[PDB]
Amino acid sequence: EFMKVLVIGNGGREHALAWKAAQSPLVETVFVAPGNAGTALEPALQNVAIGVTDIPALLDFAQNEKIDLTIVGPEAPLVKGVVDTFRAAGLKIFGPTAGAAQLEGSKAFTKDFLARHKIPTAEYQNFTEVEPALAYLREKGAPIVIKAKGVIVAMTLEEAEAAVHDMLAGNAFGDAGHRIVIEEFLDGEEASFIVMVDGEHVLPMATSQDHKRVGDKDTGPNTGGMGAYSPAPVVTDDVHQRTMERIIWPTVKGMAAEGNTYTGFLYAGLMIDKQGNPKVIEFNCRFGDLETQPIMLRMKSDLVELCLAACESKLDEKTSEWDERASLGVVMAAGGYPGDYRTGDVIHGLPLEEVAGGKVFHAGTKLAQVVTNGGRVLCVTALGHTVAEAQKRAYALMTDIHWDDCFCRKDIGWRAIER
Repeated sequence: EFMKVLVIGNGGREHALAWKAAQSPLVETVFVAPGNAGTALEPALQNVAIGVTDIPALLDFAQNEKIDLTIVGPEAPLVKGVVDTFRAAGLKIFGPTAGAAQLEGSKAFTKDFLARHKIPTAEYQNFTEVEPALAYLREKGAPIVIKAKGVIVAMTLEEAEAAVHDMLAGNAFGDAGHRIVIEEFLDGEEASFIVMVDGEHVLPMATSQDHKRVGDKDTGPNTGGMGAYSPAPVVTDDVHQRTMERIIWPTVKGMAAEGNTYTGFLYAGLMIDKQGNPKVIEFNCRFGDLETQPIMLRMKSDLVELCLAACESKLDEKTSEWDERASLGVVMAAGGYPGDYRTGDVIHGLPLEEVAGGKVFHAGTKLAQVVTNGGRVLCVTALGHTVAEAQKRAYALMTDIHWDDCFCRKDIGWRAIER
C-alpha cells in the first residue's frame, strides 16, 4: 500500500527533510527520531523518543514498524555506522557508510585524501607551540591567516609572526585550549554546493550563501549560521562546471577507487576567487544544517522517489526540478547566543496553518505549549522572484512570533540585494 519513512535527527534540517518527505503521495507517515516541537506539530509526522547514537534501538524500531525508507540527518549516527548496520539487516537507508563518512569525520583523512587527488583546497596546519609555527610561516610567507576565536589576517611576516606567538603566549601545560591554526589567505566569496550521490552517479541539487556573524552588517562573533539564501549568485554556470570537474567528480571517483564508495548527500563548502575558480574549505557527509531549510522550500522533485532511486543505484535515470523563485531564511535565536542563553521560554505567535510560499522551520524547540530549547530556535523561510522580494516576505512572516529576549539579524541577504 503506502510507505512509512524514518528521519533520524532533531534539528531544522530534519524538520525540513521530514516535511518534504511527507509531501510524497507514496508516503502515509513520517517518523522522526527524536524530532522536536516543529515535527510534532506537523499532521503527518510523529516523534519517536530514541537517541541518534542509540543504533540498537533505531534498528529495533525500524524492524518492528517495517520502515520502507530511512533518511539520516546528522553526522553522529553516520560516523557510527548506522548505514552499515541497517543495510546488513536488509533495510533501505539513504546516507554514507561509516567509511565514506570519514570525509567529514576525520580531519587527517580528508587532508590526505585531497592532497592525493590534487583537489583544489586551502592549505593549513595546526600549532600548539611557536618555532615550528614560524618555520611554517617563513616557508609559506604572507599574506597568511592566524586563527585561535581571534582571526588575524596578516599582510606581512612581522604582523604574522607577531600574532602567531601572541595567541600562543601563555602556559600550555595541562591545557588543550592552548592552540592555533595557520591557513592560506583566500580573497574570494564563500558558497555551499550540495549534490546527491549513489556511488557512481551524481545528481546536483542546489547552492546557497549564508551569514555566520551574529550582528548586523556581519559584525560580532561567529555562529553556526544566522541566515541563508538560494541559489548562490556567485555560482554561475562556469563556476558550477568547474566545481563538478575539479572537485565533485574527482572526490566521488576517488572514494570509490579506494574501497569507500560514497552514497548520500555530499555538501561542499567552497571559496570562489575573483576569477571563478572554486576551492574546497570543508566537506559535510550530509545536508548542511541551516541551508537545508530555504533549499527544501525550492525543491519541486519528490525527495522519497529520488532517495529510493539512489538506493538501487539508478540516480542517473532521474532529474531534480527546482522553483525558479529564490528563497531566503532568517534565524530567530535566544538572547546571548553564540554565548550563554536561557531556555524554557514560551513561544508566542506561531502559525496555526501552513501557507503556500513560506514556512517556519523549528530547530531548538520542544513541547512543554512550545518552549525554547537551544541557541538557534527558528528559521522563517520565504520564496520571492528576487532575493529582495524573498527577504521582504520572510521578515513579514515573522511579525507575530516572539519570546523573552528573542532576536535576529535584520539584514539577511543585504550583500546579494545590493548585488
